[PDB]
Amino acid sequence: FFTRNPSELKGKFIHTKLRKSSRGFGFTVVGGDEPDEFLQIKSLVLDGPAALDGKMETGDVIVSVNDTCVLGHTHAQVVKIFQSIPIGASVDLELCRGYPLGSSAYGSVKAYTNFDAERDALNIETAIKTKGVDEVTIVNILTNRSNEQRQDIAFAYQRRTKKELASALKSALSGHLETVILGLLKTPAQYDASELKASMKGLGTDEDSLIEIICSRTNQELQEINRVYKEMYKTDLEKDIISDTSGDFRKLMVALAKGRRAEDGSVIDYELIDQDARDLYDAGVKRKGTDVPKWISIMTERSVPHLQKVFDRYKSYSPYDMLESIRKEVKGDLENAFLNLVQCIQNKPLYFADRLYDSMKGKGTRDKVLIRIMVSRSEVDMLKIRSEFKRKYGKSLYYYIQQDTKGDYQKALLYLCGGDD
Ligand SMILES: [Ca+2]
Ligand SMILES: [Ca+2]
Ligand SMILES: [Ca+2]
Ligand SMILES: [Ca+2]
Ligand SMILES: [Ca+2]
Repeated sequence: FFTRNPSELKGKFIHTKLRKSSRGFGFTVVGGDEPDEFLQIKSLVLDGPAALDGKMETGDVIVSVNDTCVLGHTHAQVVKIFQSIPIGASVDLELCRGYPLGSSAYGSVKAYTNFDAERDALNIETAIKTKGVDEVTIVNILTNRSNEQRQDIAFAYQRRTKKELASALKSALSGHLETVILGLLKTPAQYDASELKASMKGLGTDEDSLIEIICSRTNQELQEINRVYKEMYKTDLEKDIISDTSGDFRKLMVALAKGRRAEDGSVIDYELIDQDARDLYDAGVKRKGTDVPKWISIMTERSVPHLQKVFDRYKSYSPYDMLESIRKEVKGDLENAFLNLVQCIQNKPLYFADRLYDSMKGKGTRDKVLIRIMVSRSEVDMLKIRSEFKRKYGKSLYYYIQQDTKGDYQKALLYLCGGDD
């Protein structure tokens, strides 16, 4: 939720006066790198003038600076206002508290307020070394902390025990719960990198997990995955994909994994929307056979908002929509990969909603899929996923998880879900 009107903000307003000392005002701001996004306080230098006043907290939307509304201004515009303020001069700040964090706007796992890593690290050490292992404590803490906070915990635990938190939990847990907790301990790039490497272990590759991660990850995410993957496994992600795929499926996976999709522009390119739609039709349903490289080219290179509009314009040319046309034109891992891709382009939270429903709908559970989605989307769009799930399937994601899983495993997943609908 965004609004550049102070008359449409719901939270509480806070007036504050700060003098810029030698180390700046003493706080870090975040947000504003988008068209419509707030500007919230990230961190406060506890020895700076910002933390001295005590009336500014993390998560406060900056409504105005020096009698000028900065709601809707970019990140570089309000940063130049505070830097032009010389040393010793005053700045006036109207803030607004009651909004989340922008980044984790639609996540289910939010940052824990009174965070104390040293207390968490001890409580987890006490849980580990309790006779019979206190799994409930380990689950209650780690699933109610942000991934950033779990990194501080693993650091504190290592300083205290001289042992890695991941190693200690590996030797204390087992089964599905172990997989959940160890996944939650990795950074998003680390977790995705490890999931990708696991999907390519052995001769037979898990094409379903490779497709899920490569198709759903963004340019920024894929950039970091590629960096961390070579860090961990001493090889480029691209080469491992080349080695474990072939044909057009390899072409599609290598192109997506580059994370070089065009970024969403400021102008809608209607002539190109229509030409790309026409090109997708001529290359498949219109003709005998399929021009797969043309599909791969358009669907990996255009920005997501662009491709959403070409798929609707594609309906003007083809009697089948893009999903139907994929099934009609192509088969196998290529078909699966295309289907997953344009699902992620049209509606990604719905795409995960269906993946979660598919993992639970039948006999047993596809735990590897369920766990990976609950872990990797808990701080991204879990709230949107839960909305699409409830709207389509009539009951909540929480309800299905509760039926399909049991034990501390279930409790961990339910925490990552974040509540009923
Ligand atoms: Ca136990
Ligand atoms: Ca073990
Ligand atoms: Ca393999
Ligand atoms: Ca055909
Ligand atoms: Ca089931």
